[PDB]
Amino acid sequence: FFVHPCPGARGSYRATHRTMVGNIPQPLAPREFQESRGAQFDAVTNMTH
Amino acid sequence: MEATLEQRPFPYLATEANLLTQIKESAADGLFKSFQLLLGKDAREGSVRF
Amino acid sequence: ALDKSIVVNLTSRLFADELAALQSKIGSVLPLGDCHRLQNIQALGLGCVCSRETSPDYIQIMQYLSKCTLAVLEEVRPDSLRLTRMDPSDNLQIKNVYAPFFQWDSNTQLAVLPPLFSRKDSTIVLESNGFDIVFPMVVPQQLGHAILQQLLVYHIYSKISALDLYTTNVSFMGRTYRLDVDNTDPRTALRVLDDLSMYLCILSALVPRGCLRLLTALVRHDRHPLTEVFEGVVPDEVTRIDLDQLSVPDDITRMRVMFSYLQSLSSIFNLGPRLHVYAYSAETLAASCWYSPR
Amino acid sequence: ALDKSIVVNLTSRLFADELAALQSKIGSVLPLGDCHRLQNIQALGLGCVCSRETSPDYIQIMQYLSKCTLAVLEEVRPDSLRLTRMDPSDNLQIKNVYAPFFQWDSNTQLAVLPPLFSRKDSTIVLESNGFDIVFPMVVPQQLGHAILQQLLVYHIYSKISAGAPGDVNMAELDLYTTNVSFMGRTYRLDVDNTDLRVLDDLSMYLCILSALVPRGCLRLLTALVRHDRHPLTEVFEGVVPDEVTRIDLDQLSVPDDITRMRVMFSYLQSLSSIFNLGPRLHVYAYSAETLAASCWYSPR
Amino acid sequence: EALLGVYTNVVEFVKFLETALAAACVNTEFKDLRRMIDGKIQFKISMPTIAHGDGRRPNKQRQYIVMKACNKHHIGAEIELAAADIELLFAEKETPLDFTEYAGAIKTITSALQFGMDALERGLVDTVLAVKLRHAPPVFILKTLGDPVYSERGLKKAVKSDMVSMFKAHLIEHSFFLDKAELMTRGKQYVLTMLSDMLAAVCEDTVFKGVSTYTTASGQQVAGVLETTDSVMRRLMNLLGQVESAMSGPAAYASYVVRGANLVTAVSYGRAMRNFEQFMARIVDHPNALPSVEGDKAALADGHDEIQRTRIAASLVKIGDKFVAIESLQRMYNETQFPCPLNRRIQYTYFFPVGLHLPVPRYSTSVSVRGVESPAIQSTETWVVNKNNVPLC
Amino acid sequence: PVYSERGLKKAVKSDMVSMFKAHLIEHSFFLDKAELMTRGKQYVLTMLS
Amino acid sequence: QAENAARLGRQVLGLLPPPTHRVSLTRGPEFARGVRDLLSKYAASTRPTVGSLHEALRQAPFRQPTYGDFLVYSQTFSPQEPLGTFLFSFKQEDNGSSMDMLLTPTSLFMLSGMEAAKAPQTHKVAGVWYGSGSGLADFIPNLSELMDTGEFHTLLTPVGPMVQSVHSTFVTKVTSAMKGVGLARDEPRAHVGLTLPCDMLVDLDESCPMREPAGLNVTIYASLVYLRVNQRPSMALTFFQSGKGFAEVVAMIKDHFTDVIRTKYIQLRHELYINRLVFGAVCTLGTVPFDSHPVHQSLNSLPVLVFANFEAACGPWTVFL
Amino acid sequence: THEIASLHTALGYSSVIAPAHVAAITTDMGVHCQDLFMIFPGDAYQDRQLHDYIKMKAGGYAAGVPRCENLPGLSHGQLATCEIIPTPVTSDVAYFQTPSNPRGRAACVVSCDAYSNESAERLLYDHSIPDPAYECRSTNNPWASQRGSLGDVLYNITFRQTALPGMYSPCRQFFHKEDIMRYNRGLYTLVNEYSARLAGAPATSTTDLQYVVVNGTDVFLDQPCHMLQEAYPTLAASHRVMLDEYMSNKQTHAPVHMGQYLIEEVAPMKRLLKLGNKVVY
Repeated sequence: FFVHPCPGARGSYRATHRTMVGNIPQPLAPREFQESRGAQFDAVTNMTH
Repeated sequence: MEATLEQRPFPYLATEANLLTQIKESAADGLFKSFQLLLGKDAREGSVRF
Repeated sequence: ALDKSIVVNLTSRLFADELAALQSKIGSVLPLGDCHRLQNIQALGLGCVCSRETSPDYIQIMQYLSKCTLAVLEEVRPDSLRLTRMDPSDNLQIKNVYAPFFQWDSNTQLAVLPPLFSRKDSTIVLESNGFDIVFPMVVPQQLGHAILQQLLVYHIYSKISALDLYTTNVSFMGRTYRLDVDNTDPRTALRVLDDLSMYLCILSALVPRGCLRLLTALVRHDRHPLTEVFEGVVPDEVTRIDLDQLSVPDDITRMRVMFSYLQSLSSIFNLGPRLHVYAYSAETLAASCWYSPR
Repeated sequence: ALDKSIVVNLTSRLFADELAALQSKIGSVLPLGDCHRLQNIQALGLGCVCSRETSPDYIQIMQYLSKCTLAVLEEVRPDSLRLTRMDPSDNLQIKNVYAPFFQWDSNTQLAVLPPLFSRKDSTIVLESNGFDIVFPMVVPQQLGHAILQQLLVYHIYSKISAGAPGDVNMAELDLYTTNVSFMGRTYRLDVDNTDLRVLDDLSMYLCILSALVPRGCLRLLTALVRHDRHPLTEVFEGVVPDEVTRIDLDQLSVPDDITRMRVMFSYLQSLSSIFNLGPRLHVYAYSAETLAASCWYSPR
Repeated sequence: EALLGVYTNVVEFVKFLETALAAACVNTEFKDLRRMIDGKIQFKISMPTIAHGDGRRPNKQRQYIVMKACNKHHIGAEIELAAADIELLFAEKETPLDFTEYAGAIKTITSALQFGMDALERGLVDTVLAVKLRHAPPVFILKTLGDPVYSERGLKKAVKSDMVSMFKAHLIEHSFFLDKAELMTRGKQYVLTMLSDMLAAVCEDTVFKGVSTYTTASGQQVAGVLETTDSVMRRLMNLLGQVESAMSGPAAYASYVVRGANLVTAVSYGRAMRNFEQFMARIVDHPNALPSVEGDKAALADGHDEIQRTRIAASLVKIGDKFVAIESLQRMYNETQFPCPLNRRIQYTYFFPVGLHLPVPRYSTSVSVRGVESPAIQSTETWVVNKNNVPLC
Repeated sequence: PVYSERGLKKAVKSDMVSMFKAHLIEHSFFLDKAELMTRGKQYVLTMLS
Repeated sequence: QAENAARLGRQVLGLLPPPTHRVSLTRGPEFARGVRDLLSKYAASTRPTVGSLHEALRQAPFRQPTYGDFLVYSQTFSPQEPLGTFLFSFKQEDNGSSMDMLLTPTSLFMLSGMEAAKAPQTHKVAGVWYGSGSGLADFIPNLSELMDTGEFHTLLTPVGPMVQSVHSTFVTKVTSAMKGVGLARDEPRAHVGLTLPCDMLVDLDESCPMREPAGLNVTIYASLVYLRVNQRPSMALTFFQSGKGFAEVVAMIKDHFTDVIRTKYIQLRHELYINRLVFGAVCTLGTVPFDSHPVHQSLNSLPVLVFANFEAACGPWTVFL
Repeated sequence: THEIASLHTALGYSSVIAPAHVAAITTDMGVHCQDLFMIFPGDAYQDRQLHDYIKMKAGGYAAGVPRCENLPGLSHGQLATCEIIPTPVTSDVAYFQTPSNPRGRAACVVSCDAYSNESAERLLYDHSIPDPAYECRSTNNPWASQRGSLGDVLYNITFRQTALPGMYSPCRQFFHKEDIMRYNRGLYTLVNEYSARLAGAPATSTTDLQYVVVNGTDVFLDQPCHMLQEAYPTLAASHRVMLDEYMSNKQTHAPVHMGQYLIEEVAPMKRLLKLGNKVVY
């Protein structure tokens, strides 16, 4: 979400959808969590580094 | 309290002097405020309640 | 339970002249204007709408007839008349007199009508009082409809002319009769003919194409009983409307609104009330019936 | 303190097969041309009008329906029936036995119609006296005006096929006409592959109207031209078709348009008289699993 | 083949006066609820105070005015009668077959008449027991308020939530106390302390407290009626005695007659008094006498001294010192395929998470698990034990 | 009568079915299970009554 | 309690329908001496003693209408009503088993969307009784479509007045009455009349002196007109009252909905839809003894008429145009 | 007809009801979720080419009693409903053992002053004030208790009655603004509403699913989660393990691991869990 006005008028409530998972901000998904999701992700489709 | 009319069934009393002159015209044209009509079947003792 | 009697006060003693025709119609039907036991003469006749000096029309008279209460005579005393009253649901004794004499039976079907053949016959005048008394005329509804059929004919053809074997004769099996039309008001018959364009032209719009094609299968090689009006000739109109190829569900919704408005044509071709007779004698001309405000 | 009881005596006893078909109902509706208390069987059906030898018709029933007196069964003894008279604005109990089975609803409106359906579904043939008794067709009014509606469409397009069958497809006919969609419910009637002929005279009428009726309005439009002529009827040039306004009254002579404009209005009344309804009874309360109703009669 | 009998069922008449509920009401016969609009009740509550010599503004005395009303109710019974009965009720009675048909059809209508009485006697029981639950707090909204120690102060923000964290101290532990009464070690002295908690916490205050309404044998005292089901009553007949099984109640009702000068204000004005003679002796006959207790009981008792006593049987048990009667209101409902109104149905909510995470310094308080240890795992499910004890993902 | 008088609907029938089991497992063989009870000789009398 | 069986035998055996007059032969000339209610004239003595006219008072005709018990979604029927309103039954499908929907005259204004330019009095009134319109249209999403083809009036079966209401928060019990004069449940020996809102009534008798006779009857009529506002379908209920017979009124109603017709048929001048040509119909509701007078009333404000001794003979819709 | 005038004589609570004997759990404590395709069928996606995919990949009345066609029988009692609130990944387990709200902020209104709109709103939907429960965090989430949040977008809505029967949703009990502000009054009046009255849209009884109730002539339910405005927790274990360690030893229970946890149930009723034959009270 964000708030902006028309030029010389009142403020509006206009929005976007955060598309990828990584556009969730850090205090909802910390860097230790998002790393621990990829390791679960790694052992399903079984990519070998 | 604004003390107004009531239709409760009193033991009414009637005088000697008549009243019935000009009444059909006068009560229809505001001779006295708060007048109550009687049209046939309504002319009876009202149902008491309390 | 109830009493159904209307005595009528009268302000002049009867002559032997005005007793004569009243004694003839000792049991008959006449409407009146009120609902009281006692009654003054200016309501008894129908002649508060069918007068002499006016030029009355019967549509207004018939429209007047559905308002009023209806009543049956009992006696003619010289002081004063005497009548009896017709409730919504009642069993009575009715006994017809009226002049072009038809015949009834059990399970017949009646309608109260204005005097439509002779104003001079049906209206006796009481010159001892001056106000005449006009009588209505009970007719079976097959002819009760058929006069109103013939009346709305006449006011059309008088105006476009602006003959009498055609325009003013109500036909019936056995006798062909003669109407009484010289001085009628054409304006309450104008209003009835006003509403007919509000049906007869609207029914012309949604004319079902399937029901049109049947006529070419009918009148072109197939003499039927009631189709002889066309006389074996197609009209020019049906040749012009049926260019389409038919379709079933299009003539469903057309045939719904066609079905709905024809339920409303009663509201312009009304009668007055009705009299469904359940018992009838021939040697007395007595009959019992039940009224219906309808 | 009035009384009403209509006993119908008989000549012959009923068979053990017929009485069970007459115990199948115990309360229904019979037209009954009577006011007496004892009566012979030649009136309690519709065989006085609708019988085998003469062909059946649909006005003469509907004439006889409003003319007649309705009545309700109470009991079938082997010797005799026992009907109950129907007073105007009475109150009694009604079950249905009618074919096919149109499910009721409480607080509805009923009309009384003739059976135009299958004869095995319609009537109960007596062999004890060799005389039919026929029941009227008790349908709610919206369904009754819709069950007539598409069957009357169905009979007209039949005659087109016998003249030239390349105009109506029967799959288009047996899909949009024999289907009733009311109360969210579907129904299916009898197509009658025996040959119908009850509703033919309406199709004799309403199609003979459809050349007379739109011919009829052009004379009425040029009739009473004034400045008294009613202001609503200016509007209805927009409704009348473009082709209708190109007709002369020239070719049809003045002595012939008399014979039109009497016969014009004559069908337009007698068709109103049957589309406006018959004798009726309103039903206020009802239960489905008993099929018993609660009525109040409304005459006409 | 053979008939071997027609067997009958005659319902025993349950009158409302001879139940065990009459101790929880005060019965007055009455004339016209179709006429009466309301019934006013005036409370005059004085309130003494303390003169104390602290440094404080003293307080004037007080006075309280409390308004009450009545409650309208309606009861409707619906007799059917068949028409063939109604005709030969007025039959001419001239044949020897009629005396098994006339007498066999009067038993359709007099059975249906006494049917109309028994639908009415439900309404005397049901519409009381409905309304006695319309004015019914639970336990936990009473006892925390039945402590005077908390309403000594005002009801300011401290005393409010101090109650709120005691409504839940009573909800979580002491609910369903008979279900806990088996699996506790003590048992019998847990129901007794739960119930005697309930009994003396009911602030009765009983305006008719002087009126000797319902005595037992030997002149003792009845202090109310607890009304339960039967599955609970059989648990209480074993834990508690039926020590006397004898009481005394009214043989009639209390009248309400508008004879005399009640009628004059009834017709001419709206209002109409109650015991207008007693109200007259306070004003014109012997006035200005100060209100005392010993002159109340000859007037506070409406007629409830003078109704003749009788013999009523029910269950009686000592609890503390207050005798309590126990009822069985299932015969009034389980005969007739109607629900019983005592068997209420408590619902709840259940809060529940799934799919979570924990912060950086993870740990393991654990007896023993060899299995899931790594931080690479992320659990994405939960498990609930069912009502019927099956864990579902 | 506490169970059935809602009418035997779809739910009430099968909640009885899970009481043909919690009474089957627990309260069966009421003589034999009441000889290894600490209370013992009262459990028989309550099962009888 | 032994005297309680008396009062349920007094008011019961004395309150029975009068039996059929059936008397056996062999007593003789007795069958006339039970006939009393046919006798209509009486011995008008010197002073009317009530002990001398009691038989002319004890006798009475047999008058009783019929009640119909309903069930209500407690939103459709507002928790207060003036006890003499008019009703319907909008029945569409057998949804549950004991399910029903009713319509007050104020509600059918709210379901419609017809404007205060046709009715500026009850528009302010019904806004507090119900929602902003969408509180009732949730039950029928077909109201955009049933109003197009004009099939709406086929589903309203009129009922008449009200008698008794047992109201709750969830289920509202409505005991209506057909055929009319129904005893109340508050007070015995009363007769619940009918009431209508003053905005919805339009009377037809008032004229210049200029003459029209009266009868025993005046017949309250109902109506409906499928008009169009904001290029959207929207009905138009009005009332009609006349003791003028059915012949005049269809010709008289077109003098009332006159200008509305000239507005609409400019819209379908440019396009043809055979489902649209229907316009509206007329019901029939019952009879009032003409020479009776409507007393005005007041609510919160709202003027409401009244009619005494209404009896409710219903009737269907006939499409006038 | 027969009409009774009943009266309340003394001004004391003289009628106490008490829940004593449990008889039959009916509503399964089941796992079945609630599907907004049957609560909001009036909406769909913009492209029907894709809305015809999701309903495939995910998923009336009879004799006056509601009855779903897609279950011809249950076994585990009345099949309950389960609901959906997106919640942050870093929410705290220590909130979840405690009887509290599904919201972020607690919501007990009785503590506020009487007849105040503003002083009662400041509990619910503010954030400068901390929680009345915690004080370091000021709300458990501004994704279910922010003034415009999804805890308000889903369930501020009063019950729209429909001819088709609606189904019950327990999250309305904790999210609806107008029903909670009815408890603004002093708590003696809050006794007298709790006995006779009834709130907005409670759940059914003797049905198949959890429908909305619309009859009132039979309902007996007195749920206290109206009044006290909290929601109790029951058992959960993000791996299978900790159920076993719950029932093996209760005293030396392990409540928290690195990735897994448990919530012990706290409820006014207490059952006997019976995996195998080990019995936890």
